[PDB]
Amino acid sequence: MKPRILVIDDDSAILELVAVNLEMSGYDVRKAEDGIKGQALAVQLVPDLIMLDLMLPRVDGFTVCQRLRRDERTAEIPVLMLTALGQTQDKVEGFNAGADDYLTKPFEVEEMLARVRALLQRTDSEILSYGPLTLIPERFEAIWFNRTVKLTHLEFELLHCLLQRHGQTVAPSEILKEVWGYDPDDDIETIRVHIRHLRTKLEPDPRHPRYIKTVYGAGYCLELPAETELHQHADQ
DNA sequence: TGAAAAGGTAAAGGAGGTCTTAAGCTCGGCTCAATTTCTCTCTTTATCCTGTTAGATGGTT
Repeated sequence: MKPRILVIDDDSAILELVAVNLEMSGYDVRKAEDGIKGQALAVQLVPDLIMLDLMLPRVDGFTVCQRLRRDERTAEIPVLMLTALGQTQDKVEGFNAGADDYLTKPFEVEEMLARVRALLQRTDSEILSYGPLTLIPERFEAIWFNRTVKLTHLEFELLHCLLQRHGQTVAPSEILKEVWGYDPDDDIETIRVHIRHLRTKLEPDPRHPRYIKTVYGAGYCLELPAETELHQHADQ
């Protein structure tokens, strides 16, 4: 297969330069503009390499790297740190983050490609983020576009179950079995209650839900806009 | 057009986890006698070396 590289950087210009140069080198590149989305993508995709900028918003690059090292699924993924390199203290804190390498900005493209090759020569399953939602399992929270929403455990698990089947209709019996482990024949009415809470937290108008749709006779569907349309929905 | 038939919403109540205090304990620190190691001297043995002037001169079992 083509090696998967995850680039995590809030500088869209650096992110684009890197992505273009890696694609020219034949890799499958994935991009993330912030540390939370980057972490979710790393967990979901298990990329073959992570390039990790230092100064990401809401979550510093060090905390992201440490969390990747704490997850058994990502602990072995090589981390090439992108750093603005200027103070020995960021040096000292990176010395504990478990980074595999550092690359100082500005970098030569050839050096970047050399490091990518060396890390790859050395190395040799749940959707947690789609469009406007990051799910934050560790905190039972959802990032919905740019707002934090606190969820209860059952509401979170229900929303995750729907996210796993984004764009498909999920039957109430499947929700009972997967989230509650209950028999298909138990009362599904309880689910109907908790679904509205998600709408209460997530829809702009709970009476005219746009994203948590009801498929009459079939169940519930989470339909999310593609990332290309997000700019039209945030104002809502 | 009337009528199932499903899907919502707003409660009441419970279930469950998370907080608050009076009772009691026991745990470490602090002091402070009370001592076992340590490290020098200071000896004191433990071990080896050399010499001995009457005369003597072939085995037991």
